[PDB]
Amino acid sequence: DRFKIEGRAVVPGVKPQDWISAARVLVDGEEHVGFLKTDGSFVVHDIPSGSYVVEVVSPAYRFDPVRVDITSKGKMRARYVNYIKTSEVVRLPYPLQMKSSGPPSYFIKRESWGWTDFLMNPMVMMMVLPLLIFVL
Amino acid sequence: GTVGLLLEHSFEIDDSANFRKRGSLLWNQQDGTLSLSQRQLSEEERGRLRDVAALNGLYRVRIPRRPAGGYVSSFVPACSLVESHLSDQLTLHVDVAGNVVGVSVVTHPGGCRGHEVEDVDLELFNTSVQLQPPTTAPGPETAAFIERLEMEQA
Amino acid sequence: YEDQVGKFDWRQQYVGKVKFASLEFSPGSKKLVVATEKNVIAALNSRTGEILWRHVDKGTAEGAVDAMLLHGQDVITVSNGGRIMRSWETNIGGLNWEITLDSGSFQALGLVGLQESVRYIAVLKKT
Amino acid sequence: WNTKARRNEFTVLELYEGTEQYNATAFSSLDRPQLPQVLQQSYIFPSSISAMEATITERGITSRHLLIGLPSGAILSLPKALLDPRRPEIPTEQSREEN
Ligand SMILES: *[C@@H]1O[C@H](CO)[C@@H](O[C@@H]2O[C@H](CO)[C@@H](O)[C@H](O)[C@H]2NC(C)=O)[C@H](O)[C@H]1NC(C)=O
Ligand SMILES: *[C@@H]1O[C@H](CO)[C@@H](O[C@@H]2O[C@H](CO)[C@@H](O)[C@H](O)[C@H]2NC(C)=O)[C@H](O)[C@H]1NC(C)=O
Ligand SMILES: *[C@@H]1O[C@H](CO)[C@@H](O[C@@H]2O[C@H](CO)[C@@H](O)[C@H](O)[C@H]2NC(C)=O)[C@H](O)[C@H]1NC(C)=O
Repeated sequence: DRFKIEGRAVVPGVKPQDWISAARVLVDGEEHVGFLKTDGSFVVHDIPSGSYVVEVVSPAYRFDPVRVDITSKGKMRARYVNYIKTSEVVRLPYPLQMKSSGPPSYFIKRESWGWTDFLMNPMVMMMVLPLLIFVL
Repeated sequence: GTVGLLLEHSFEIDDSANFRKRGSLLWNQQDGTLSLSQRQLSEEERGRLRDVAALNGLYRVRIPRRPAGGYVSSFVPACSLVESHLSDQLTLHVDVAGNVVGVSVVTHPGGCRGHEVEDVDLELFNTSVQLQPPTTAPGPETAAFIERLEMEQA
Repeated sequence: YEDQVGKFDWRQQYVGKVKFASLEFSPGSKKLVVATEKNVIAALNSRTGEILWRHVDKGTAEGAVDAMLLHGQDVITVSNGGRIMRSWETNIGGLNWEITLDSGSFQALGLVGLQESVRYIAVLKKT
Repeated sequence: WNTKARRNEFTVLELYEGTEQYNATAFSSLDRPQLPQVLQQSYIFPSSISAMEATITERGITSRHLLIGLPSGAILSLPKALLDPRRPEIPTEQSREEN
Protein backbone atom coordinates (compact mmCIF):
# COMPACT_ATOMS: atom_id res chain seq x y z
CA ASP A 1 0.00 0.00 0.00
CA ARG A 2 2.68 2.48 1.09
CA PHE A 3 5.82 2.64 -1.05
CA LYS A 4 9.24 4.28 -0.93
CA ILE A 5 11.07 6.38 -3.52
CA GLU A 6 14.80 5.69 -3.67
CA GLY A 7 17.48 7.60 -5.50
CA ARG A 8 20.93 9.13 -5.59
CA ALA A 9 22.37 12.60 -6.13
CA VAL A 10 25.96 13.47 -7.02
CA VAL A 11 27.53 16.80 -8.00
CA PRO A 12 30.56 16.28 -10.27
CA GLY A 13 33.81 17.47 -8.73
CA VAL A 14 32.39 18.03 -5.22
CA LYS A 15 32.19 15.34 -2.55
CA PRO A 16 28.77 14.77 -0.96
CA GLN A 17 30.08 15.59 2.54
CA ASP A 18 30.33 19.23 1.42
CA TRP A 19 26.81 19.82 0.05
CA ILE A 20 24.40 17.24 1.53
CA SER A 21 24.44 19.13 4.83
CA ALA A 22 21.78 21.60 3.62
CA ALA A 23 19.90 19.66 0.93
CA ARG A 24 16.41 18.15 1.03
CA VAL A 25 14.60 15.89 -1.41
CA LEU A 26 11.01 17.05 -1.89
CA VAL A 27 8.25 14.75 -3.14
CA ASP A 28 5.48 16.91 -4.61
CA GLY A 29 6.03 20.36 -3.11
CA GLU A 30 6.86 19.72 0.58
CA GLU A 31 3.94 17.26 0.85
CA HIS A 32 6.65 14.67 1.40
CA VAL A 33 10.23 15.34 2.49
CA GLY A 34 13.42 13.33 2.87
CA PHE A 35 17.09 13.82 3.62
CA LEU A 36 20.11 12.47 1.78
CA LYS A 37 22.45 10.15 3.68
CA THR A 38 26.23 10.46 3.86
CA ASP A 39 27.10 8.71 0.59
CA GLY A 40 24.67 10.96 -1.32
CA SER A 41 21.70 8.65 -1.87
CA PHE A 42 18.22 9.46 -0.58
CA VAL A 43 15.09 7.54 0.39
CA VAL A 44 11.58 8.93 0.93
CA HIS A 45 9.02 6.84 2.81
CA ASP A 46 5.23 6.83 3.19
CA ILE A 47 4.27 7.49 -0.43
CA PRO A 48 0.78 6.47 -1.64
CA SER A 49 -0.01 5.47 -5.21
CA GLY A 50 -0.08 8.21 -7.82
CA SER A 51 2.27 10.63 -9.58
CA TYR A 52 4.83 12.78 -7.78
CA VAL A 53 7.55 15.18 -8.90
CA VAL A 54 10.78 14.54 -6.97
CA GLU A 55 13.27 17.40 -6.74
CA VAL A 56 16.54 17.59 -4.80
CA VAL A 57 16.45 21.14 -3.46
CA SER A 58 19.90 22.47 -2.53
CA PRO A 59 21.05 26.11 -2.51
CA ALA A 60 24.56 25.10 -3.59
CA TYR A 61 23.69 23.15 -6.75
CA ARG A 62 20.32 22.83 -8.48
CA PHE A 63 18.84 19.50 -9.53
CA ASP A 64 16.46 18.74 -12.38
CA PRO A 65 13.07 17.49 -11.13
CA VAL A 66 11.98 14.01 -12.18
CA ARG A 67 8.44 12.62 -12.20
CA VAL A 68 7.75 9.24 -10.60
CA ASP A 69 4.59 7.21 -11.22
CA ILE A 70 3.85 4.52 -8.63
CA THR A 71 0.89 2.16 -9.01
CA SER A 72 -1.29 0.44 -6.44
CA LYS A 73 0.01 -3.01 -7.38
CA GLY A 74 3.62 -2.00 -6.80
CA LYS A 75 5.28 -1.50 -10.17
CA MET A 76 6.60 2.03 -10.48
CA ARG A 77 8.52 4.08 -13.01
CA ALA A 78 10.39 7.36 -13.51
CA ARG A 79 10.35 9.91 -16.33
CA TYR A 80 11.00 13.54 -17.22
CA VAL A 81 8.40 16.04 -16.01
CA ASN A 82 6.43 18.00 -18.59
CA TYR A 83 3.54 20.10 -17.28
CA ILE A 84 2.43 20.73 -20.87
CA LYS A 85 1.27 17.66 -22.84
CA THR A 86 1.53 15.52 -19.72
CA SER A 87 0.57 12.37 -21.66
CA GLU A 88 4.12 11.99 -22.99
CA VAL A 89 6.54 9.43 -21.54
CA VAL A 90 10.33 9.91 -21.55
CA ARG A 91 11.63 7.06 -19.41
CA LEU A 92 14.46 7.65 -16.91
CA PRO A 93 15.90 4.80 -14.81
CA TYR A 94 14.24 4.39 -11.43
CA PRO A 95 17.39 4.53 -9.24
CA LEU A 96 17.26 8.25 -9.91
CA GLN A 97 20.69 9.41 -11.10
CA MET A 98 19.77 13.08 -10.80
CA LYS A 99 23.17 14.50 -11.64
CA SER A 100 23.44 18.20 -10.85
CA SER A 101 23.97 20.88 -13.49
CA GLY A 102 26.51 22.91 -11.52
CA PRO A 103 25.77 25.88 -9.28
CA PRO A 104 22.67 27.86 -10.27
CA SER A 105 22.70 31.40 -11.64
CA TYR A 106 20.81 33.52 -9.09
CA PHE A 107 23.07 36.47 -9.94
CA ILE A 108 23.06 38.50 -13.16
CA LYS A 109 26.31 40.01 -14.39
CA ARG A 110 26.79 43.75 -14.79
CA GLU A 111 26.11 45.22 -18.22
CA SER A 112 29.46 47.02 -18.60
CA TRP A 113 28.84 48.22 -22.14
CA GLY A 114 31.90 49.17 -24.17
CA TRP A 115 32.57 51.84 -26.77
CA THR A 116 32.05 49.22 -29.47
CA ASP A 117 28.50 48.91 -28.12
CA PHE A 118 28.15 52.69 -28.39
CA LEU A 119 29.32 52.48 -32.02
CA MET A 120 25.98 51.26 -33.43
CA ASN A 121 23.45 53.32 -31.53
CA PRO A 122 19.90 52.98 -32.89
CA MET A 123 19.15 56.44 -31.49
CA VAL A 124 22.24 57.92 -33.16
CA MET A 125 21.30 56.41 -36.53
CA MET A 126 17.63 57.41 -36.19
CA MET A 127 18.69 60.98 -35.36
CA VAL A 128 21.45 61.21 -37.98
CA LEU A 129 19.18 60.08 -40.82
CA PRO A 130 17.32 63.42 -40.45
CA LEU A 131 20.74 65.10 -40.36
CA LEU A 132 21.35 63.73 -43.86
CA ILE A 133 17.78 64.80 -44.60
CA PHE A 134 18.46 68.23 -43.07
CA VAL A 135 21.53 68.65 -45.28
CA LEU A 136 19.51 67.57 -48.32
CA GLY B 1 -39.73 21.04 -10.99
CA THR B 2 -40.64 24.48 -9.65
CA VAL B 3 -39.88 25.85 -6.18
CA GLY B 4 -41.39 28.96 -4.63
CA LEU B 5 -39.27 31.38 -2.63
CA LEU B 6 -40.78 34.19 -0.58
CA LEU B 7 -39.40 37.71 -1.08
CA GLU B 8 -39.97 40.53 1.42
CA HIS B 9 -39.10 44.22 1.30
CA SER B 10 -38.64 46.70 4.13
CA PHE B 11 -38.21 50.47 4.39
CA GLU B 12 -38.84 52.70 7.41
CA ILE B 13 -38.06 56.17 8.74
CA ASP B 14 -35.67 54.72 11.33
CA ASP B 15 -34.18 52.32 8.72
CA SER B 16 -35.03 49.35 10.95
CA ALA B 17 -36.20 45.91 9.78
CA ASN B 18 -39.95 45.62 9.12
CA PHE B 19 -39.88 43.03 6.35
CA ARG B 20 -43.30 42.36 4.81
CA LYS B 21 -44.20 39.87 2.09
CA ARG B 22 -43.84 41.36 -1.39
CA GLY B 23 -43.51 38.64 -4.04
CA SER B 24 -43.03 34.98 -4.83
CA LEU B 25 -40.18 33.67 -6.98
CA LEU B 26 -40.89 30.56 -9.06
CA TRP B 27 -37.43 29.11 -9.72
CA ASN B 28 -37.75 26.19 -12.13
CA GLN B 29 -34.49 24.29 -11.70
CA GLN B 30 -34.97 22.26 -14.88
CA ASP B 31 -34.84 25.08 -17.44
CA GLY B 32 -33.10 27.47 -15.03
CA THR B 33 -35.63 30.31 -15.23
CA LEU B 34 -36.91 32.55 -12.44
CA SER B 35 -40.11 34.61 -12.53
CA LEU B 36 -41.44 36.89 -9.79
CA SER B 37 -45.10 37.63 -9.04
CA GLN B 38 -45.38 40.62 -6.73
CA ARG B 39 -48.37 42.71 -5.74
CA GLN B 40 -48.28 46.40 -6.59
CA LEU B 41 -47.66 49.00 -3.89
CA SER B 42 -50.53 50.51 -1.92
CA GLU B 43 -51.08 54.14 -0.93
CA GLU B 44 -49.60 53.78 2.56
CA GLU B 45 -46.63 51.79 1.23
CA ARG B 46 -46.07 54.46 -1.43
CA GLY B 47 -46.10 57.15 1.24
CA ARG B 48 -43.71 55.23 3.47
CA LEU B 49 -41.33 54.78 0.55
CA ARG B 50 -41.64 58.53 -0.11
CA ASP B 51 -40.46 59.47 3.39
CA VAL B 52 -37.75 56.79 3.24
CA ALA B 53 -36.55 58.39 0.00
CA ALA B 54 -36.66 61.85 1.59
CA LEU B 55 -34.41 60.77 4.47
CA ASN B 56 -32.03 58.89 2.12
CA GLY B 57 -33.03 55.61 3.76
CA LEU B 58 -32.55 52.07 2.54
CA TYR B 59 -34.84 49.58 0.82
CA ARG B 60 -33.99 46.07 2.02
CA VAL B 61 -34.95 42.83 0.28
CA ARG B 62 -34.83 39.44 1.97
CA ILE B 63 -35.62 35.89 0.89
CA PRO B 64 -35.63 32.63 2.89
CA ARG B 65 -32.57 30.44 2.53
CA ARG B 66 -34.68 27.36 1.74
CA PRO B 67 -38.10 26.83 0.08
CA ALA B 68 -37.36 29.09 8.28
CA GLY B 69 -33.79 27.81 8.14
CA GLY B 70 -32.28 31.22 7.45
CA TYR B 71 -32.42 34.28 5.23
CA VAL B 72 -30.30 36.01 2.61
CA SER B 73 -30.81 39.73 2.17
CA SER B 74 -29.45 42.91 0.64
CA PHE B 75 -30.31 46.58 0.33
CA VAL B 76 -30.43 49.46 -2.15
CA PRO B 77 -30.78 53.24 -1.65
CA ALA B 78 -34.55 53.62 -1.62
CA CYS B 79 -34.37 57.21 -2.84
CA SER B 80 -32.52 55.83 -5.87
CA LEU B 81 -35.30 53.24 -6.14
CA VAL B 82 -37.90 56.00 -6.38
CA GLU B 83 -35.77 58.23 -8.64
CA SER B 84 -35.48 55.35 -11.14
CA HIS B 85 -39.27 55.04 -11.61
CA LEU B 86 -39.27 51.79 -9.61
CA SER B 87 -37.02 50.19 -12.25
CA ASP B 88 -34.63 47.69 -10.68
CA GLN B 89 -33.12 44.24 -11.04
CA LEU B 90 -32.71 41.55 -8.40
CA THR B 91 -30.28 38.76 -9.26
CA LEU B 92 -30.45 35.43 -7.42
CA HIS B 93 -26.98 33.91 -7.08
CA VAL B 94 -26.83 30.19 -6.32
CA ASP B 95 -23.94 27.72 -6.13
CA VAL B 96 -23.02 24.58 -8.07
CA ALA B 97 -24.99 22.25 -5.77
CA GLY B 98 -28.19 24.21 -6.44
CA ASN B 99 -28.50 25.93 -3.06
CA VAL B 100 -29.56 29.55 -2.62
CA VAL B 101 -26.52 31.73 -1.90
CA GLY B 102 -27.66 35.34 -2.13
CA VAL B 103 -29.86 38.05 -3.58
CA SER B 104 -28.48 41.30 -5.00
CA VAL B 105 -30.76 44.25 -5.79
CA VAL B 106 -29.66 47.24 -7.85
CA THR B 107 -31.63 50.04 -9.50
CA HIS B 108 -31.47 51.40 -13.05
CA PRO B 109 -30.07 54.01 -13.36
CA GLY B 110 -28.17 54.13 -10.08
CA GLY B 111 -27.48 57.13 -7.90
CA CYS B 112 -29.69 60.18 -7.57
CA ARG B 113 -29.96 63.57 -9.26
CA GLY B 114 -32.69 65.26 -7.21
CA HIS B 115 -35.44 64.35 -9.67
CA GLU B 116 -38.84 64.99 -8.11
CA VAL B 117 -41.19 62.06 -8.74
CA GLU B 118 -44.98 62.08 -8.89
CA ASP B 119 -47.15 59.44 -7.24
CA VAL B 120 -48.57 58.04 -10.50
CA ASP B 121 -45.09 56.81 -11.45
CA LEU B 122 -44.97 54.37 -8.51
CA GLU B 123 -47.84 52.09 -9.64
CA LEU B 124 -45.60 49.70 -11.60
CA PHE B 125 -42.72 47.39 -10.67
CA ASN B 126 -40.23 47.35 -13.56
CA THR B 127 -38.13 44.55 -12.08
CA SER B 128 -35.78 42.39 -14.15
CA VAL B 129 -35.17 39.09 -12.34
CA GLN B 130 -32.24 36.89 -13.36
CA LEU B 131 -30.67 33.75 -11.90
CA GLN B 132 -26.88 33.56 -11.98
CA PRO B 133 -25.33 30.10 -11.58
CA PRO B 134 -21.57 29.99 -10.94
CA THR B 135 -19.66 30.50 -14.18
CA THR B 136 -16.94 27.92 -14.74
CA ALA B 137 -13.53 29.53 -15.00
CA PRO B 138 -11.46 28.43 -18.01
CA GLY B 139 -8.58 26.05 -17.53
CA PRO B 140 -5.17 26.62 -19.09
CA GLU B 141 -5.06 26.25 -22.88
CA THR B 142 -2.64 23.48 -23.84
CA ALA B 143 -3.79 22.11 -27.21
CA ALA B 144 -3.31 25.43 -29.01
CA PHE B 145 0.15 25.87 -27.48
CA ILE B 146 1.35 22.37 -28.37
CA GLU B 147 0.07 22.59 -31.95
CA ARG B 148 1.61 26.04 -32.37
CA LEU B 149 4.99 24.87 -31.05
CA GLU B 150 4.78 21.83 -33.33
CA MET B 151 4.29 24.14 -36.31
CA GLU B 152 7.18 26.30 -35.07
CA GLN B 153 9.48 23.27 -34.80
CA ALA B 154 8.59 22.09 -38.32
CA TYR C 1 20.81 40.03 -7.21
CA GLU C 2 23.43 41.93 -9.26
CA ASP C 3 26.23 40.39 -7.13
CA GLN C 4 25.87 42.94 -4.32
CA VAL C 5 25.64 40.26 -1.64
CA GLY C 6 25.08 41.45 1.91
CA LYS C 7 24.78 45.15 1.06
CA PHE C 8 21.11 45.52 2.01
CA ASP C 9 19.60 42.11 2.76
CA TRP C 10 19.93 40.08 5.95
CA ARG C 11 18.75 36.62 7.00
CA GLN C 12 18.39 35.10 10.46
CA GLN C 13 18.06 31.35 11.04
CA TYR C 14 15.70 30.44 13.88
CA VAL C 15 14.80 27.01 15.24
CA GLY C 16 11.69 26.60 17.37
CA LYS C 17 11.26 26.06 21.09
CA VAL C 18 13.75 23.36 22.04
CA LYS C 19 11.64 20.27 22.73
CA PHE C 20 14.59 17.86 23.02
CA ALA C 21 18.27 18.72 23.37
CA SER C 22 21.59 16.89 23.51
CA LEU C 23 24.78 18.45 24.87
CA GLU C 24 26.96 15.38 25.56
CA PHE C 25 29.78 15.58 23.01
CA SER C 26 33.53 15.45 22.67
CA PRO C 27 35.18 18.57 24.17
CA GLY C 28 36.66 19.47 20.79
CA SER C 29 33.44 18.69 18.90
CA LYS C 30 31.78 21.89 20.26
CA LYS C 31 28.29 20.93 19.09
CA LEU C 32 24.72 20.97 20.37
CA VAL C 33 22.12 18.73 18.72
CA VAL C 34 18.59 20.01 19.30
CA ALA C 35 15.17 19.11 17.91
CA THR C 36 12.46 21.71 18.37
CA GLU C 37 8.67 21.90 18.31
CA LYS C 38 8.92 23.33 14.77
CA ASN C 39 9.91 19.82 13.55
CA VAL C 40 13.50 21.08 13.10
CA ILE C 41 16.64 19.09 13.90
CA ALA C 42 19.65 21.39 14.07
CA ALA C 43 23.21 21.63 15.34
CA LEU C 44 24.33 24.74 17.21
CA ASN C 45 27.93 25.86 17.53
CA SER C 46 28.86 25.79 21.21
CA ARG C 47 31.21 28.78 21.08
CA THR C 48 29.06 31.35 19.27
CA GLY C 49 25.58 29.84 18.88
CA GLU C 50 25.17 29.52 15.12
CA ILE C 51 23.62 26.92 12.84
CA LEU C 52 26.02 24.27 11.51
CA TRP C 53 23.53 22.00 9.72
CA ARG C 54 19.75 22.39 9.84
CA HIS C 55 17.18 19.91 8.52
CA VAL C 56 13.60 21.19 8.49
CA ASP C 57 10.67 18.81 8.18
CA LYS C 58 6.95 18.75 7.37
CA GLY C 59 5.00 21.51 9.08
CA THR C 60 2.13 19.25 10.09
CA ALA C 61 2.25 16.69 12.90
CA GLU C 62 3.30 14.00 10.37
CA GLY C 63 6.98 14.77 11.05
CA ALA C 64 7.11 15.81 14.70
CA VAL C 65 10.15 14.68 16.66
CA ASP C 66 9.01 12.43 19.50
CA ALA C 67 12.24 11.23 21.15
CA MET C 68 15.95 11.98 20.83
CA LEU C 69 18.92 9.96 22.04
CA LEU C 70 22.64 10.44 21.48
CA HIS C 71 25.31 7.77 21.15
CA GLY C 72 28.94 8.39 20.25
CA GLN C 73 28.92 10.81 17.32
CA ASP C 74 25.54 10.15 15.64
CA VAL C 75 22.18 11.33 16.99
CA ILE C 76 19.14 9.06 16.68
CA THR C 77 15.64 10.47 16.21
CA VAL C 78 12.07 9.17 15.91
CA SER C 79 9.42 11.08 13.95
CA ASN C 80 5.78 10.77 12.87
CA GLY C 81 4.63 8.94 15.99
CA GLY C 82 7.19 6.18 15.64
CA ARG C 83 6.71 5.80 11.90
CA ILE C 84 10.28 6.74 10.91
CA MET C 85 13.55 6.37 12.81
CA ARG C 86 16.64 8.17 11.52
CA SER C 87 20.32 8.35 12.41
CA TRP C 88 22.10 11.65 11.74
CA GLU C 89 25.87 12.00 11.47
CA THR C 90 26.52 15.10 13.56
CA ASN C 91 29.88 15.86 11.93
CA ILE C 92 29.00 15.61 8.23
CA GLY C 93 25.42 16.77 8.76
CA GLY C 94 23.44 14.06 7.01
CA LEU C 95 21.59 10.81 7.52
CA ASN C 96 23.21 7.48 8.28
CA TRP C 97 20.12 5.28 7.96
CA GLU C 98 16.37 5.92 7.75
CA ILE C 99 14.07 3.03 8.66
CA THR C 100 10.28 2.90 8.64
CA LEU C 101 8.54 1.10 11.50
CA ASP C 102 5.25 -0.71 11.94
CA SER C 103 2.04 0.84 13.27
CA GLY C 104 1.36 1.45 16.94
CA SER C 105 1.94 4.51 19.08
CA PHE C 106 5.55 4.95 20.18
CA GLN C 107 5.89 5.12 23.95
CA ALA C 108 9.56 4.82 24.94
CA LEU C 109 13.00 4.76 23.32
CA GLY C 110 16.19 3.30 24.75
CA LEU C 111 19.43 1.50 24.02
CA VAL C 112 20.71 -1.98 24.84
CA GLY C 113 24.13 -3.53 25.33
CA LEU C 114 25.45 -7.02 24.71
CA GLN C 115 28.31 -7.31 27.18
CA GLU C 116 30.36 -4.09 27.16
CA SER C 117 29.35 -2.03 24.10
CA VAL C 118 26.02 -0.57 23.00
CA ARG C 119 25.06 -1.90 19.57
CA TYR C 120 21.24 -2.08 19.27
CA ILE C 121 18.22 0.16 19.83
CA ALA C 122 15.10 -0.96 21.69
CA VAL C 123 12.00 0.95 20.53
CA LEU C 124 8.65 0.17 22.14
CA LYS C 125 5.18 0.85 20.75
CA LYS C 126 1.89 0.39 22.59
CA THR C 127 1.59 -3.15 21.17
CA TRP D 1 -3.72 22.65 -7.35
CA ASN D 2 -5.29 20.90 -10.35
CA THR D 3 -6.02 17.26 -9.51
CA LYS D 4 -6.86 16.09 -13.03
CA ALA D 5 -3.44 16.92 -14.48
CA ARG D 6 -1.39 17.16 -11.25
CA ARG D 7 0.05 20.65 -11.77
CA ASN D 8 -0.11 23.96 -9.89
CA GLU D 9 -2.13 26.56 -11.77
CA PHE D 10 -2.64 30.31 -11.55
CA THR D 11 -5.86 32.05 -12.55
CA VAL D 12 -5.85 35.82 -13.04
CA LEU D 13 -9.14 37.70 -12.68
CA GLU D 14 -9.00 41.25 -14.03
CA LEU D 15 -11.98 43.57 -13.58
CA TYR D 16 -12.62 46.04 -16.40
CA GLU D 17 -15.37 48.61 -16.89
CA GLY D 18 -16.65 49.99 -20.17
CA THR D 19 -14.79 52.29 -22.52
CA GLU D 20 -16.07 55.25 -20.48
CA GLN D 21 -16.04 55.50 -16.70
CA TYR D 22 -19.40 55.50 -14.94
CA ASN D 23 -18.29 58.18 -12.46
CA ALA D 24 -15.00 60.00 -11.89
CA THR D 25 -15.70 62.50 -9.10
CA ALA D 26 -16.23 59.75 -6.51
CA PHE D 27 -16.82 56.02 -6.15
CA SER D 28 -19.78 54.67 -4.17
CA SER D 29 -20.62 50.99 -3.73
CA LEU D 30 -24.31 52.01 -3.64
CA ASP D 31 -24.07 53.59 -7.13
CA ARG D 32 -22.52 50.85 -9.28
CA PRO D 33 -25.35 49.29 -11.32
CA GLN D 34 -22.94 48.16 -14.07
CA LEU D 35 -21.37 44.82 -13.22
CA PRO D 36 -17.70 45.05 -14.25
CA GLN D 37 -16.64 42.59 -16.91
CA VAL D 38 -14.17 39.89 -15.86
CA LEU D 39 -11.16 38.67 -17.84
CA GLN D 40 -9.74 35.28 -16.86
CA GLN D 41 -6.67 33.30 -17.86
CA SER D 42 -5.09 30.19 -16.33
CA TYR D 43 -1.33 29.64 -16.38
CA ILE D 44 0.83 26.70 -15.28
CA PHE D 45 3.31 27.20 -12.45
CA PRO D 46 5.89 24.41 -12.53
CA SER D 47 6.36 24.23 -8.76
CA SER D 48 4.46 24.44 -5.48
CA ILE D 49 3.93 27.61 -3.44
CA SER D 50 4.04 28.74 0.19
CA ALA D 51 3.28 32.49 0.39
CA MET D 52 2.30 35.33 -1.94
CA GLU D 53 2.04 39.10 -1.62
CA ALA D 54 2.24 41.78 -4.29
CA THR D 55 4.98 44.38 -4.16
CA ILE D 56 3.48 47.72 -3.11
CA THR D 57 4.93 51.17 -3.77
CA GLU D 58 3.80 54.42 -2.17
CA ARG D 59 2.22 55.96 -5.29
CA GLY D 60 1.86 52.76 -7.31
CA ILE D 61 3.95 54.12 -10.19
CA THR D 62 6.34 51.17 -10.09
CA SER D 63 5.13 48.02 -11.85
CA ARG D 64 3.57 45.29 -9.73
CA HIS D 65 5.34 42.02 -8.95
CA LEU D 66 4.18 38.89 -7.14
CA LEU D 67 6.60 37.46 -4.58
CA ILE D 68 6.04 33.76 -5.10
CA GLY D 69 7.29 31.79 -2.11
CA LEU D 70 8.55 28.40 -3.23
CA PRO D 71 9.09 25.44 -0.88
CA SER D 72 12.79 25.45 -1.80
CA GLY D 73 13.08 28.78 0.04
CA ALA D 74 13.62 31.14 -2.88
CA ILE D 75 11.42 34.18 -3.51
CA LEU D 76 10.48 34.39 -7.18
CA SER D 77 9.65 37.89 -8.45
CA LEU D 78 7.00 37.11 -11.04
CA PRO D 79 6.03 40.19 -13.10
CA LYS D 80 2.31 40.91 -13.03
CA ALA D 81 2.51 42.06 -16.66
CA LEU D 82 3.19 38.43 -17.58
CA LEU D 83 -0.08 37.36 -15.92
CA ASP D 84 -2.21 39.71 -18.05
CA PRO D 85 -5.48 38.03 -19.12
CA ARG D 86 -5.64 40.04 -22.36
CA ARG D 87 -2.66 38.21 -23.88
CA PRO D 88 -4.28 36.89 -27.07
CA GLU D 89 -4.02 33.27 -28.13
CA ILE D 90 -3.22 34.49 -31.67
CA PRO D 91 -1.10 37.66 -32.05
CA THR D 92 -2.73 40.53 -33.94
CA GLU D 93 -1.95 44.11 -34.88
CA GLN D 94 -3.77 45.34 -31.76
CA SER D 95 -1.58 43.14 -29.55
CA ARG D 96 1.58 44.34 -31.30
CA GLU D 97 0.45 47.95 -30.82
CA GLU D 98 -0.07 47.23 -27.12
CA ASN D 99 3.05 44.98 -27.16
C1 LIG E 1 -20.61 60.42 -8.65
O1 LIG E 1 -21.08 59.91 -7.38
C2 LIG E 1 -21.51 60.92 -6.45
C3 LIG E 1 -21.88 60.20 -5.18
O2 LIG E 1 -23.00 59.35 -5.36
C4 LIG E 1 -22.68 61.68 -7.06
O3 LIG E 1 -23.19 62.64 -6.14
C5 LIG E 1 -22.34 63.79 -5.99
O4 LIG E 1 -21.51 63.70 -4.83
C6 LIG E 1 -20.65 64.83 -4.64
C7 LIG E 1 -19.79 64.53 -3.44
O5 LIG E 1 -20.56 64.51 -2.24
C8 LIG E 1 -21.48 66.10 -4.48
O6 LIG E 1 -20.61 67.22 -4.37
C9 LIG E 1 -22.42 66.27 -5.67
O7 LIG E 1 -23.28 67.38 -5.44
C10 LIG E 1 -23.25 65.01 -5.88
N1 LIG E 1 -24.09 65.15 -7.05
C11 LIG E 1 -25.43 65.25 -6.98
C12 LIG E 1 -26.14 65.38 -8.29
O8 LIG E 1 -26.02 65.23 -5.91
C13 LIG E 1 -22.24 62.31 -8.37
O9 LIG E 1 -23.34 62.99 -8.98
C14 LIG E 1 -21.72 61.24 -9.32
N2 LIG E 1 -21.25 61.84 -10.56
C15 LIG E 1 -21.90 61.72 -11.72
C16 LIG E 1 -21.28 62.40 -12.90
O10 LIG E 1 -22.95 61.08 -11.82
C1 LIG F 1 -36.93 48.35 -16.74
O1 LIG F 1 -35.63 47.92 -16.32
C2 LIG F 1 -34.76 47.56 -17.40
C3 LIG F 1 -33.47 47.06 -16.78
O2 LIG F 1 -33.51 45.66 -16.56
C4 LIG F 1 -34.55 48.75 -18.33
O3 LIG F 1 -33.75 48.34 -19.44
C5 LIG F 1 -32.69 49.31 -19.63
O4 LIG F 1 -33.16 50.43 -20.39
C6 LIG F 1 -32.16 51.44 -20.60
C7 LIG F 1 -32.84 52.58 -21.32
O5 LIG F 1 -34.23 52.63 -21.02
C8 LIG F 1 -30.99 50.85 -21.38
O6 LIG F 1 -29.98 51.85 -21.52
C9 LIG F 1 -30.43 49.64 -20.65
O7 LIG F 1 -29.42 49.02 -21.44
C10 LIG F 1 -31.54 48.63 -20.37
N1 LIG F 1 -31.02 47.50 -19.61
C11 LIG F 1 -31.00 46.25 -20.08
C12 LIG F 1 -30.43 45.21 -19.17
O8 LIG F 1 -31.42 45.97 -21.20
C13 LIG F 1 -35.89 49.28 -18.82
O9 LIG F 1 -35.70 50.47 -19.58
C14 LIG F 1 -36.80 49.58 -17.64
N2 LIG F 1 -38.11 50.03 -18.10
C15 LIG F 1 -38.62 51.22 -17.78
C16 LIG F 1 -39.98 51.52 -18.34
O10 LIG F 1 -38.02 52.02 -17.07
C1 LIG G 1 25.67 32.24 -1.10
O1 LIG G 1 26.17 33.10 -2.12
C2 LIG G 1 27.22 33.98 -1.69
C3 LIG G 1 27.55 34.87 -2.86
O2 LIG G 1 27.92 34.12 -4.00
C4 LIG G 1 28.41 33.15 -1.22
O3 LIG G 1 29.43 34.01 -0.74
C5 LIG G 1 30.65 33.75 -1.47
O4 LIG G 1 31.43 32.73 -0.83
C6 LIG G 1 32.65 32.42 -1.52
C7 LIG G 1 33.29 31.28 -0.76
O5 LIG G 1 34.25 31.75 0.17
C8 LIG G 1 33.53 33.66 -1.59
O6 LIG G 1 34.71 33.35 -2.33
C9 LIG G 1 32.78 34.80 -2.25
O7 LIG G 1 33.56 35.99 -2.21
C10 LIG G 1 31.46 35.04 -1.54
N1 LIG G 1 30.71 36.10 -2.20
C11 LIG G 1 30.73 37.37 -1.80
C12 LIG G 1 29.91 38.33 -2.60
O8 LIG G 1 31.39 37.73 -0.83
C13 LIG G 1 27.98 32.18 -0.13
O9 LIG G 1 29.06 31.33 0.23
C14 LIG G 1 26.80 31.33 -0.60
N2 LIG G 1 26.34 30.46 0.46
C15 LIG G 1 26.55 29.14 0.47
C16 LIG G 1 26.00 28.39 1.64
O10 LIG G 1 27.17 28.58 -0.43
